[PDB]
This record gives sequence, C-alpha cells and structure tokens, in this order.
Amino acid sequence: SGKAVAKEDRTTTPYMTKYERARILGTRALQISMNAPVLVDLEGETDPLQIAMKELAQKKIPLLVRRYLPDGSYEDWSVAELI
Amino acid sequence: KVIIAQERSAANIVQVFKKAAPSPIAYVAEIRSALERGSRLISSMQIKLMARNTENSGQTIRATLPYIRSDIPIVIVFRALGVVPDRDILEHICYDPNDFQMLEMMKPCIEEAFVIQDKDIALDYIGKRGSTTGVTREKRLRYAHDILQKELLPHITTMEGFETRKAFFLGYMIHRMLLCALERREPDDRDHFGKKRLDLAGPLLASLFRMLFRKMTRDVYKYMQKCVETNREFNLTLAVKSNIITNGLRYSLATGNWGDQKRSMVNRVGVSQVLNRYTFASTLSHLRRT
Amino acid sequence: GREGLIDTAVKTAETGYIQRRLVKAMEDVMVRYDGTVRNAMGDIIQFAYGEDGLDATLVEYQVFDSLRLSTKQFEKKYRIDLMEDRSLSLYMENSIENDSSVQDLLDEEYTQLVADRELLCKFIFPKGDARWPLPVNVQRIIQNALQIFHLEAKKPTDLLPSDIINGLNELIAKLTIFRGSDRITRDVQNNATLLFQILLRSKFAV
Amino acid sequence: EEKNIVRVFRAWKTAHQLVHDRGYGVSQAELDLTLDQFKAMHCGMGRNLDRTTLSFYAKPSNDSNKGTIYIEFAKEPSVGIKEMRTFVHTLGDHNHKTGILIYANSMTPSAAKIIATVTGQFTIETFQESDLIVNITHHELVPKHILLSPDEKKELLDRYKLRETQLPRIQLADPVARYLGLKRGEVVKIVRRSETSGRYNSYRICA
Amino acid sequence: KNVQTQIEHTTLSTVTSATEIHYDPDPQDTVIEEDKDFVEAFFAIPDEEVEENLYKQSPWLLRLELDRAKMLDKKLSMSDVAGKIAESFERDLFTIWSEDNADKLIIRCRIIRDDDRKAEDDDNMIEEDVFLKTIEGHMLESISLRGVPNITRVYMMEHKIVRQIEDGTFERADEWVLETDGINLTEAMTVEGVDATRTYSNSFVEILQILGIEATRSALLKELRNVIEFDGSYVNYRHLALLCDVMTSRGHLMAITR
Repeated sequence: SGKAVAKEDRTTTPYMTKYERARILGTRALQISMNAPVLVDLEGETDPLQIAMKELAQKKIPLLVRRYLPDGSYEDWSVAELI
Repeated sequence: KVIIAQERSAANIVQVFKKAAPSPIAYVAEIRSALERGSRLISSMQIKLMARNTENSGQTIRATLPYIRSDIPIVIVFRALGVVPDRDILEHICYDPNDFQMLEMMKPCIEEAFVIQDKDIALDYIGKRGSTTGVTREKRLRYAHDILQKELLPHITTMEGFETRKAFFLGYMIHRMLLCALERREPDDRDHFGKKRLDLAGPLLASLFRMLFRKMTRDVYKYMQKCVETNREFNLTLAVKSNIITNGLRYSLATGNWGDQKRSMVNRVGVSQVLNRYTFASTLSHLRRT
Repeated sequence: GREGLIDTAVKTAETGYIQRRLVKAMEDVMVRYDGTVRNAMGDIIQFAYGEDGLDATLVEYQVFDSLRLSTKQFEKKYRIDLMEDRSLSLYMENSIENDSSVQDLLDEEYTQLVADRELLCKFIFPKGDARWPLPVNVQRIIQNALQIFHLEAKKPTDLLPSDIINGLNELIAKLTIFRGSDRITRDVQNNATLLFQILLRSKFAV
Repeated sequence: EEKNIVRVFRAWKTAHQLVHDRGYGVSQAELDLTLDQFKAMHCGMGRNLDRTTLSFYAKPSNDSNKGTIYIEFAKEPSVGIKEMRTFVHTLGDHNHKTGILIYANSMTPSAAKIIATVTGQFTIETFQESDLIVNITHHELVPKHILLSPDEKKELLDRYKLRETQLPRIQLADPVARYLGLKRGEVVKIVRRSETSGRYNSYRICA
Repeated sequence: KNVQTQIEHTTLSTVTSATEIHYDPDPQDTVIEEDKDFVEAFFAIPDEEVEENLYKQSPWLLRLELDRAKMLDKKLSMSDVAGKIAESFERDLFTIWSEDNADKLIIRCRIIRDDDRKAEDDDNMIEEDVFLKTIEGHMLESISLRGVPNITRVYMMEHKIVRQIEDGTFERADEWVLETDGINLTEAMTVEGVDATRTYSNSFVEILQILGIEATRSALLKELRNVIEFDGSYVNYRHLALLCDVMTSRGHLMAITR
C-alpha cells in the first residue's frame, strides 16, 4: 500500500548510493544500446556504457529513482539532484 | 581387476571396550568370534553391566547371547550348562581370596537368578526368537540346547558333549570386566590393527564362493522335487544350471557387490577396483591396498 | 604429521558447513533507506547501520590522545587562562587584539567545559583501552596537511580562537547521517556520532 | 547460624531500591541502611525472632497516572492460599495500584490464578526470595532501561513508522521486566554503554 | 581463600572411604578394628538422657572415615560435619564424633524408632537393609557447607584488571579471581564476596533467566570475541554486533542450527 511522499519534504540522503550509480549506468546502458536519444554531445565513443558514464559525469541523464520506504511510501530523485 | 584387503574386527577377543554415557549401559565385553573352520563366521556375543539409576538397584550384570533375543542375567547361563549350585559358579569368575570387592558385584547378579532356579526354568526363559512360534516347553528346551551348540560361543567346539568348556570362558570374560569397574586395569585398545586382521584375496573369495554354492544345493534340490513328481527317471546332468556362478562372479567381482545382480543391495562396496596402471610404481602400490 | 594432515582434511569441509549456517539466517537482513537494518518481514534488528551508522569498509582504527592522560597534563594541553600565563600571545601573530573585550576570555572556559565533560565520560563507559576504529583518519588529515601548506613555528597563526570553535560547530553539524528534523529524530543523530565527535574537540580544541 | 536473618536485610536493597527506577517516592534514608541500622528499626526479641510487620508502602511523584504500590513480605515460608487471597482485602482497603508479595520456596498453582482473575486493572507481581534479593540492575552487563509514557510510545511508531509488533520484544519472565513491572504492550528505552561509535539507544516492547 | 572454600559442593566428599555396616545389639556394643570405643563409652557415661522418652534402640550402627586429606584444605570441624546431619532427618540419627586428637577421626550414626507406628504403603519383610542403602544416597547428597549445588571444584587465577586513579593515569590492579567449573549462578551472588555487580558465566541460557535480555546480548558479543581473537584475529565490532542483535531481537535465544 504505497503512499507517495512530498517532493518538498524529502527524508533520505541527498547523495547517490553505491548501488544506484551501478543500477542507473546499468539502465541507460541498455537504453542507448537500444538506439536511444543520447543526451550529451557524443564524444566519439562506441561502448553503450562508457557513453552512459560520459552522461553521468555531466548529470545530463534522464531516469529517476523511486526509493521505497518500509512504510510503503516512496521518494523520487533526479540524477541532477543527486550527489 | 584387483581385489583389495579389508580390516573389520579380529575375533577371539578378549576385548574390554567400554562406553559412556548417553547413557544406558556401562562396560561391555564384545566377542564376535566364530569358526573360522574355513568360511563361516556369522555370530556375536556382547554382555552388559549397567551402573546407573542410584535407585535401581545395586549395579547388576547381564548378557545377550545372539541372535535372540533380549537381556539374560549371567547365573542363568551357568545353570544352563552343568553348574547350577552357587559358589561353584563364582569359582569360574574370581578366585578367593578374594577379594570380595570384585565378587560382591555378584550379589546383584545372582539375585537375577533367585528364581531360575534349576535346569527346567533356565531353558524356559528362552522363548523369544523369533516370528511367532513354539508351543511350548519341550520345544523351547530343544531350541536352548541347539543354541548352546552353535550360538553360545560357537568356536571352541560345536560337538555335543562339551558344555563344561564354555563354562569357564564366561567366567573369564566377566573376569575382565570386573577389573575395570573396580579400576584395576584399562579398557583394551581398539587401535590395533595389532589385533585386527587383513582379509586378503583368500578369506574374501571364501565367503563368496560359499554364498553361491549354498544356492546350488537349493536350486537343484527343487529340481528333484519336480522330477520325483510326474517325472522321475532318476537324475543326470539334466539340471546343474550352468549360468549360476560363472555369470554369478563376472558381475560380482566386476563390481563392488557380493551377489549381484540379486537383491543384495547394500553389500559393502568393493574391493574390486580396476588396476590403475598409470605408472609402474603405481601398479604395485595398488596390489597392496586395504 | 598425519594429525595436522587430517585436521586439514576437516577445515576443508566443516568450515564450509558453518559458513552456510549464518547465511541461511542472515540473508533476511539488509539496510533500509530509512537508516536502519531490518528483517524480511520488516521486524527491525538495528536502529543504526551497525550502531555506528558507517560502512565497515571505510574505517581506520584511531587513537584518543585525551584519554590515558593525567589530569595534571590534561590541563597542560587544552586549558587556558589569563592567570600569569598569556603565552599564546606569542603565537597570536599576526594580530593579538589584544584580548579585546570579554567574549574570548569566556569562549576559552566554555570550550573546556565540554572537552572536560568528555574526559570523565568516557571513561565511565570504556574500560581503559584507547585504540578504537573510527571513520575518517583525522590524525592524518592534519599530516599530510602540514605538507600542503607547511609553515613552521616561525610562522604564527593567522587564525583566531573565535574561528576554530565556530569551525567545528558548523562542521560537526554537517556530519549528519540520520535525516532529519523532524525534531527528536535529531537525537538519534546527535549521539549516533557522539563518539566520532569527542575526537574533533580533542584534536581541534583551541 | 542466624544466617537466614541477615540474608533478608538484602531484601531491602532489592526493594526500597526498586522504586526509581520506576518513579515512586522513597527516603534516601531507607537506601543507606547498614547491617545493624536494619535491626534498629525492627525490634525482635533476640537475637533471632524477627518477622513482625516486615512490609510497608510508598508514594509516587509522577502526580497523576495513579496510583500507588505496596511492598509486603510474608514472612511465612511456602505460599499459599492461606496467605494470598487473605492478603488482598488489605490491598483493597488502603487502595493501591498494585503491590508485591515475596516467598520461599515455591508457590502453589491454586494460589496463582484465583487471584489475577478478578483483579481487574490492578496487578499481582511477582518475585520471591533466594532469587532476586540482589539488584541485578547494578551489573556491568546490564544497561539501565527507562519506562516510556504512552505519549512517547506513539513517538517511535511515527519517527520510525513501525508497528507495535515490528519492534524488539522482551519476554515477561525477564528479571528486568518483572523489576520495572512491564505489562504486555509498554515500551522501554535503553541507553547502551555501546561503543559504538557513541551511546546508541535501543528500544524494546513486551510479549 | 575465605571465599575459595566458601562456594564449593562439599557434601560428603571427605569420607570417600567410607561407609561400613556393623551390627551391634545392646546400645553398648562395638569391637574394632582399631582404637576408638573409648570415646563412645565416655559419651554414654554422661548419661544425660540415655533412656530418653524412648530407650535403647538402633541396631544398625554405621561408621564414617573422614579423610584428613580434605580436612586441611577446607576449614571443617568434626562437630560441624555431623552437626548439620540431624537438621534434615529430625532425630532418626545420633552422631558421636571425637576430638581432632584422634588418629582416624570417626563418627557414628545410629537409628532408633520402635515401638514406632510403622507403615505404610509398602511392607518390609526380610530384611532391615534396603531402606538403609537408600538413606545413604540422600546423606552423601546433602549437603551442608557453602556448596552451591552443582558448583564443582573452583580455581583462582590472577587477572590483570585495569583501574583508574584519582590522578588520571590507569594502573594494572592484579586482582585474584575464581574460575568456576559448571553451573550454576543465582545462588552464586548471594555469597559474601562476591561479587554481584560483576559475576559472569558461560551459559547464556542462564544469563537470560537471571540477568537481563540486554545483558545476555553483551554476553554473546563477549563470548564470540573470545572465540576468534586468540590469537591475532580479523575482528570487526560491526558484524559481531549484528549476529548478536539477530539472536536477541525477538526475546528468546534463537539458535542457529543447520
């Protein structure tokens, strides 16, 4: 039973977690690998992931993270928000 | 294929071997000896002691006498050989003086025979094989005598008129026990080896051969019944199945079994390993394994 | 030889058996986004991240200078006064004040009120040991640090006693791990770093 | 010889001490009673012959909440319907929230149920002798637990958004439960002499 | 040593050789077998009640050789040894010991009754005996002396304990400590020593029953460190911490069997 949480009153840590980085980069990798709209000047890469990393560094990558709480509520974070 | 040795028991001991202390008993005297005459060797012994339950009673000793059935106090068996009268029974165990200590322990032992009390009852309290049979006395007595001549200390002698010989051994057995509870020596050591024997390709090919011939005399015996009835004529190489041990060794030596492909399921794994000719050196170290 | 030759035959299997035991009872647990470790069913087993709140893997046993010290020498390291002292003025360079008006004289005894409520407790908690594993090697961030900027005794401090004390208060309250406030929920945090804290008032006291 | 007499002097370091702790009011005089200061207040023929009126009462300071507790020994060994149900009217006469009755040794089943049954809101606890006659509270290994008002109880279930079940339980039969007199449902905060880093606070409920 | 020998099983461990059964008719029968006898005669001469409400009954003399092998290591008199027997058997037995001036130190223990009501449930015909051996089982198992039922032999080793000073410094107060050898506690802090604030054990089972539940967690943590540390061992307080909380997080001690 969800509940959703205020994009204004967020609780969790402002920084991006060891695991998340790993999941995001994993996620965009597949996306781009699947011919997708790449959101940063193509440096001239080949690797659907080494590219995603170019994105992450510039925090110019879509995808958001829903962090489920024990309650059942959640929070949404933007890659540009995170740290 | 190369047969490989084995190290089970020893037999003919003469072996303390105690235990403790779940506990139920307290001081055993395993013997598991048996001829030995050139194959056969099925049988055991073992006898208890107990010394728990400070409420029951005074530390009393018993016996088992395979292969049936329960526990049977000691005096009961002396009274079943030729020594019913007391005192004389203790003479076979200990020797006064004496040394009551070692003897005393008897008190509780004798009490178990305070009902024997001669030769009739003795053989009586032996009706429990078994699979439901008897009816009742006379028969029971016969079974008791049979046991005393095959089960009760099967080695020594299996004749008939030799029950006075097995009368001391028991005394000797239990002589050892007393030496340990009183703390007069130490429980024999099962580490030997020095006491265990290696069954090479001989005594091994014994117990098998025997376990395939006794079927011979059975498969043919049935043929006679069919012949004498409706048939007859007499006999002749008409039976004597050819494929009885010829094929009955191929797949018994070839594998680790001892009577395949019969029902003999869990029959100790060979002992039959293929040669292992990697390096000459090896070959040899294989013809010397156990 | 054939004993440690079978005692090596065991540790080869047994060791493995005992391993699985734990796993098969601890898979359950994990750290929830709330800053707490919980069961499969939600049944919570710890209110920190390991009582500490930190990742084992990033930690360096450290030492509390301020512990196994004689009160007599304690005072000769942290305490300061105007009583026939004023030896620091030789370092206040450049710029003394001098002493200006109150305030300073007052900050100096207030710092030690708490650096002192820390000397008594611990102990009252820790036996006698001193070496304990804390996050972030402080004893090192200062060296190297006196490598980066150098400056020897010859150069006295361009600082100000009214800064280093603010320095902390503003950057201990930046070390948060339980969020947030949410009043009273700031308590679990105030003392979920309390140990790490007494360090920062002992290696950075005035 | 008079060993079983001195052995009870310690039942007042395990009793008047058992108060706050809770929150009741006891005199700092009754906490610093030496070996003989105890025999002083109590006048016994000897020598021996002690008993008498060993067992008093006390008041709380938490104002409301109510009500009050009654410490009462025996001193009659083995108890005992002929000392139980008969020592409740007394407990209903001066009106108390609850009280204690001690014994040694053993207590009969009969006199254990026919009581906590019509007791209603009140309660019968719990201890005995030759058992908890030394405050375990004072032990290197035993951290001090402190009670939680029902208000504070609701705090946890918010700040940590939990269920009255999802918390660390405590069996009733725990000498520290019995000690503070926890009932099934209350919630006890304990401040662990952890490391930890720090002074980590754990919480527990009852079951 | 006051305490060293103030919390041990004790019981009938000094006798161990032992119990003898002599049949002596008249209350003035003996023999030996040694010396004694004289002491017994002196006890009877003082005829301070010999007759008593009853008379001369107790044809079941039983003797006890108390070894001076345990009379020195444990402060025990002879009037105590047999001074507490009749504190659990009424007057069914009459003990008569001797002074420490003896060379064997022996003590008698007779049995009188008849004409007693006798009975009940269970008859006894042949022959005044069994009922005896049974009594011994209780006698040798009860029980005077600071014998914490169950607590076997104890030891004492110097434990380098670190203390504080009014100075600031810490010091190594090499204090003595006893090392139990089995259950149990509880009646173990009731002792004069002792020490309640610090006594410890190896059975969590019990620590949960007699301390806290929180207490017992600390017990685990400690008892696991002592398993993997001696010597030179990869310790992390964190993971150790977690195993404990999992064990003591639902009240009872949840074991972790295969």
